Amino acid sequence: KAPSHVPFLLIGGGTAAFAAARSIRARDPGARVLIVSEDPELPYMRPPLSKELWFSPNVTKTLRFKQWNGKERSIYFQPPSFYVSAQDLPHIENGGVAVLTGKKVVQLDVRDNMVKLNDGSQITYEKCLIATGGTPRSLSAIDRAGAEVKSRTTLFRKIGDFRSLEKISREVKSITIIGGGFLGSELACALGRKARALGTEVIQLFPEKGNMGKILPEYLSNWTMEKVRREGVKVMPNAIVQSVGVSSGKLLIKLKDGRKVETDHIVAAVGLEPNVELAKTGGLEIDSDFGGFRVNAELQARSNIWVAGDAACFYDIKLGRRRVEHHDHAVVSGRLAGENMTGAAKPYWHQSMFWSDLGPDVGYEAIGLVDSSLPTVGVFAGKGVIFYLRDKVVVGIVLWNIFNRMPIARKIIKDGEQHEDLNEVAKLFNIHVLFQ
Ligand SMILES: Cc1cc2nc3c(=O)[nH]c(=O)nc-3n(C[C@H](O)[C@H](O)[C@H](O)COP(=O)(O)OP(=O)(O)OC[C@H]3O[C@@H](n4cnc5c(N)ncnc54)[C@H](O)[C@@H]3O)c2cc1C
Ligand SMILES: COc1cccc2c(N)ccnc12
Repeated sequence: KAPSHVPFLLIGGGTAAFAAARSIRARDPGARVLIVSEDPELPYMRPPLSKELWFSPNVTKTLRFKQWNGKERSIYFQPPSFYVSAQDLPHIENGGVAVLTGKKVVQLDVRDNMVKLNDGSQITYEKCLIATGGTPRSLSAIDRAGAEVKSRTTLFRKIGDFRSLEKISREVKSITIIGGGFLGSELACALGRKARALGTEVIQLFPEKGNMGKILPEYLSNWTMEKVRREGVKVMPNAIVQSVGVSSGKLLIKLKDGRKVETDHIVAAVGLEPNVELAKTGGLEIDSDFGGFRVNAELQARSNIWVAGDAACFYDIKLGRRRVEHHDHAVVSGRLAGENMTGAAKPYWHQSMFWSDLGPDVGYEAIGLVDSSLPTVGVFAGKGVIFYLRDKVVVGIVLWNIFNRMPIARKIIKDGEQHEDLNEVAKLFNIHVLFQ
């Protein structure tokens, strides 16, 4: 099935690989691009899996969702009509994009520009993109809890996880979310709405003092926690899981502070591990500080190999070495890698943006280096802007309920100016003052 040689080989069938395939086709008319994806599904966007897909009857089957504005769209980047078969890819006139699903690259030979698949098939390439993303992390407490507890714990990542958890939300009475990040908070709000109509229970616990405590300042993290609680969620901050067992058929969670939580199903949203397995056979460098494949500003690792997406630890000429795990970063970095695979030699320059929605009432947008450990200055009026500072310069911005102004935030971080009064900068976001 898989051809023996392909000009462009994209490893992984996710957001970064699809953006690169589109970029290659637009930069090199007639290009022949092969995507090798271990998932049986075609490339699809994941943000809807924890948001729009939950705010709707046949969605689990159609996988179509209504944006907050109303326009309906599919979760897949393109219908199967957009793609060509891997068998006909070398022969179709003016080429195309093919996806080899259900196949995993298990070995990478950088010297001979060759990969070996899980079925023994070997494919030679001229240009290669590694876009393997990552796999959800699991807490050690669940790992030493036995098959019973582990069979009742969901690692939310793929379309299959959305379907399995959606079915469980209609069968069990209590679901517990372990994780205070954006994923855990969005799932809490989503399951919260589901539970308000079915009269069930949703619990979210995490070690921080409030939701997204590692991202937003304390005063805003606490505000967000109250918003999640008002969505029908029992939020337990300052909770460190000590052990997990079964008691009376239900899962029993023991916290390091003595508290106990009884539930029927657990959803662990506790971060991501970059998929760097191919670094061994390929002799590729892994970044010790951020994880992932270490690449340069052009996202290049070796002469004919690039890395994009969650798995790429790259050099930001403006902000320093980073590894970003955002949907728009996978699109931007994937688009950039695609251009550099066709001879662009362009560095990461256009800063990708981040967003999060906790329902159609609360909305976040972020750009740059956003970390609660950095010094912050917030200007609010409901809504506001939070500046993240380093060396008296704005390196990150979080827009709270402020939309259609990301270009202004991007320009601020690019100019790298030392602003005397951040209140005047807040006026740029139509805001007319806290610190941490
Ligand atoms: C539920 C959910 C909600 C999200 N919501 C948001 C949001 O609201 N805003 C936001 O900014 N970001 C969000 N994100 C993050 C965003 O989806 C990720 O940053 C993005 O999907 C990363 O794209 P990627 O191509 O780097 O990796 P992935 O999307 O993980 O794609 C990698 C693909 O490659 C496959 N693969 C891995 N190794 C191999 C191999 N050796 N051979 C073949 N195939 C392989 C993997 O199975 C996977 O199919 C969300 C993520 C999830 C899971
Ligand atoms: C770090 O980026 C992410 C990774 C995984 C999930 C999400 C999510 N649900 C919302 C926003 N960002 C996410």
